[PDB]
Formats: sequence, structure tokens, C-alpha cells
Amino acid sequence: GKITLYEDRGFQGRHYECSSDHPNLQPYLSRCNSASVDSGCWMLYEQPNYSGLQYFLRRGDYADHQQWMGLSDSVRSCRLIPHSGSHRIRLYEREDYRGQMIEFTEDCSCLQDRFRFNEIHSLNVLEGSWVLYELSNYRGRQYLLMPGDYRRYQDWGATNARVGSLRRVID
Repeated sequence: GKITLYEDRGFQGRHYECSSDHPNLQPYLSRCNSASVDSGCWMLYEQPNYSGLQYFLRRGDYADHQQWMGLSDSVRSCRLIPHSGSHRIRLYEREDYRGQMIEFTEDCSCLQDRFRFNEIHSLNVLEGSWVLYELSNYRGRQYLLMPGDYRRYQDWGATNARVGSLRRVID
């Protein structure tokens, strides 16, 4: 994978090139207002060491931070998400994998149209990486999910159990 981050809009300003995870961009970029993804699925993080607001980027060109749904021009770490050959996620009504349960292998622009709950209280990522979104149509806060058990919403770094849409990390 390969991404180029720019301090300014329209691929202008001081830039830096990443080919792997960087936990600390601070010495290199003071801000980030545009990015070009040559290859790979990337998660950008507001704070260093893969914390704070998260943003999913794919192959493509982002001329301003609003095109990756960025609330600000703050990018201080970035993650190259591993390839997954396949994708499967179970979502549960209640914590500790209890209550109603639905299993997705494909993207969902509106969870409430298939699973009539505004909140997901646990989920099991059986295959591949996913991005959860707070709102429908891939909007609101983003949360990267690696294969794993997630017994409560805190386990995927959210401050609430609200979930409106989710998408496979695929290029």
C-alpha cells in the first residue's frame, strides 16, 4: 500500500508518503487537508497511536478533509488495514452475544432496514475487517473492526451503542 498526505487543500503544501502503519505523523505533517491513496485501505486517526476520530480511505484522491468525512484537518497516525479474503460479522441486540442476532457478509447502508434496533450492544467479527458507522449511508463516527470478539460497544472504541451502517474493508 501507498498514501501521500498533504498539509494543504488540492494536493498542495508539505507532503509525506507512507507505505505501512505510522503511529506518529506529528514530526512530519502539522495538519492534513488532502490525501492521495495509490493503493491499500487506510484508517486515518485524529490523535497519534491510532486513537481519536477514525476515517476510512480507499484508493482515490481526496482534495479536502470533508471528502473523507473529516471533522478537522488533524491527522496524527495512519493504519494500512490488512487484506481480508472474506467477510462475516454477527451483530447482537444485547451485550455478551445475547438477544436477536443478524449475520452479514455484504455492505449495509441502513442497518435498521434489516435489524430493527437503533443500538448494537455486542458483535462478533468472524471474517475480515469492517468499518461501523454511527449513522445510515456511511456517515457519523467511524470505527474500524478487526477479526475479534466485541462483548460491548466500548470494545470497538465507541462512546455509545448507536450503529446505522457498516461496510467491508475491500479495494
